[PDB]
Amino acid sequence: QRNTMSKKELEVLSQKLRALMPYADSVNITLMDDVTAAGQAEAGLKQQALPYSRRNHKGGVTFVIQGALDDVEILRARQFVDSYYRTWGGRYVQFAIELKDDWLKGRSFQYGAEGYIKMSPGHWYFPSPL
Amino acid sequence: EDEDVTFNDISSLSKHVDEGLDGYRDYLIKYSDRELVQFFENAQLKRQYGEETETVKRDKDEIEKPSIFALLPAY
Repeated sequence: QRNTMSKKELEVLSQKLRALMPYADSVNITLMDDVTAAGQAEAGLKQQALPYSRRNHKGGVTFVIQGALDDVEILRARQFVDSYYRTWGGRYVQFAIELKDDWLKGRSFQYGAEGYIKMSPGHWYFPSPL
Repeated sequence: EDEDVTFNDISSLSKHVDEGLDGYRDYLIKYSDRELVQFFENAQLKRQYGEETETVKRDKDEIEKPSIFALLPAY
């Protein structure tokens, strides 16, 4: 989808790659599907049962994995991502992994569009919509 | 000694009296040590079976809350 070239241009590209690689006899160019790539990524995360969020951009997909993961989860995730990267590389799909503590450190809060954080009984923060 | 106001109700009188002791209450709270004061406060109330753990530490302008009957021994 994201490349627009003629057959002649592709051949020229092939020949220039062949000039960069003096040990190769020819370079075969194959067209792959972005939807396939993204789908195999999401299928792998479901198969590993990891919690995640997905974000789409004009030229990429980002999977955000964040929170208090357990050591089994961290092991599985590291193995899966390491396998995927070796197949598809890192240009199109990115995996963001973030260990972090529970949100707002165990204060209580009102999470509507008019939310606020209790600092302590008798003390309101009103920092941002939550 | 000012008779300048006369009192509509229990709470109005009670507050008028209370606000008079603060000159003394200040002097006691200047020199006692708050951790006792709080310990006694929590003790004369029967609260949570008299002593329990606190996960969180949160200070609530405790200077104006504390009863004189709590302040005196600490001093």
